[PDB]
Amino acid sequence: TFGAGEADCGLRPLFEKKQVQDQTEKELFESYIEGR
Amino acid sequence: IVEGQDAEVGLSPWQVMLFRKSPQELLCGASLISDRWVLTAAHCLLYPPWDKNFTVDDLLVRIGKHSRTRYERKVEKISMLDKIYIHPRYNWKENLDRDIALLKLKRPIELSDYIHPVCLPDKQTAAKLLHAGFKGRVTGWGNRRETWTTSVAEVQPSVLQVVNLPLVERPVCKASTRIRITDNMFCAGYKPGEGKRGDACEGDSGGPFVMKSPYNNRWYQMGIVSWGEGCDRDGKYGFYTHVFRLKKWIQKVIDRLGS
Amino acid sequence: HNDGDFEEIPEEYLQ
Ligand SMILES: *[C@@H]1O[C@H](CO)[C@@H](O[C@@H]2O[C@H](CO)[C@@H](O)[C@H](O)[C@H]2NC(C)=O)[C@H](O)[C@H]1NC(C)=O
Repeated sequence: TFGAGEADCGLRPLFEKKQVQDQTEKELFESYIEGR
Repeated sequence: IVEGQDAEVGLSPWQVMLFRKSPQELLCGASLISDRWVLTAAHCLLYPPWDKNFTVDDLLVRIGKHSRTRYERKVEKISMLDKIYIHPRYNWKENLDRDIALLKLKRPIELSDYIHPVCLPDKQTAAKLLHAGFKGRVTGWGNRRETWTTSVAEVQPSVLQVVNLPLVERPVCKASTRIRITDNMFCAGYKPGEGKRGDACEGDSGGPFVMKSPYNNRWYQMGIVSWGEGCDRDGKYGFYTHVFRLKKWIQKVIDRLGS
Repeated sequence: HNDGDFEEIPEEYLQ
């Protein structure tokens, strides 16, 4: 398997695992200020 | 949720809704942290004032649902609980302190593209992410407008509701209510002089306040919708259970430790 | 918290 969730949590199947971001995602990162 | 958008299909694979068997009604929202553990707010199970005290025979867990009422034959997994662990020193009479609970499933669910758990905070993530100003997304099928003698006139939403609320400086949460605020619950919301609205309301309770890590690229439950003083009232913010500050109790109850 | 009817569920949950 990939894991029992162990450290595969937070990784959304329809998004993070599919390279696709969500409509309101940017709002969050925009607020943490510190960019990469 | 007050002033939010419609969640995308699969936007929050960790949402769970504590459904009541009979009568069949939505009690609260919940969150999936493992294939057999579900996190909620202790008041969704134990609240003497509202005569609240459910049994394991009362509850029904609905995971992977994106409609409010519709039984999604092919995408939502229904499960049954086993035990219900409520924090010992839960303050249901002086300030709803330590408002956190864990339900064990009587069956580890079949994780799908829609049923996929959230991460809990690590010393670093709690420290780096939990900063005043930093927004947190909150989801839930609850009220879209504060209601007393509740129910439909389009108050309740069709599909999941999402809203990203920024975190508030503690001295401001304290100077927001009169209730003894502890370091076991933080608050979030736009200030009065601020250019945006939104907030969690009735029905969203129990639901997860998550945050996406920028260092890591995964999601972390930073809180659970505990209580507020009316939904979206200028000068009043929503309080959430500080998940990290109560993490030890989660470990101590799940016993998913050293290895 | 109240009711605007909810759709059918397999009743071996109810009995
Ligand atoms: C009402 O809630 C109480 C908890 O306040 C339940 O008490 C159980 O008591 C046993 C024996 O000490 C414990 O092992 C259980 O863990 C308690 N349950 C919970 C959920 O904590 C009591 O069973 C409930 N009664 C009804 C009728 O719902």
